[PDB]
Amino acid sequence: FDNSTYRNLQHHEYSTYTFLDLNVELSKFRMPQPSSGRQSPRH
Amino acid sequence: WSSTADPLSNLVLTFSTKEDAVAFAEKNGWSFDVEERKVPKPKSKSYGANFSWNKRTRVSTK
Repeated sequence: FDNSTYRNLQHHEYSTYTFLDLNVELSKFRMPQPSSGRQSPRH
Repeated sequence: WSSTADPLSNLVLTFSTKEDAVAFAEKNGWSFDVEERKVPKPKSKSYGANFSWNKRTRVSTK
């Protein structure tokens, strides 16, 4: 154990699409969304 | 200029009720037409309805 080293270095290799790629990856883990019963408030 | 020949073109009288006006018109011999008072009907205003979960009352802008 030691406190000398900084351990938050993975964000140095994040690209323009990292957040949305993670969202695409997370898409398969989610529960089915609720529905209001119509396609939009204008329907 | 705009010219007129009837002396009553600017005559407007004010009354508290419809019955007072009718009585005044009758005692002066004037034929009259009475139109009933128009009041706006009471309305149901709900601010929260602007953000409805499943209704069309949801607004798209503020």
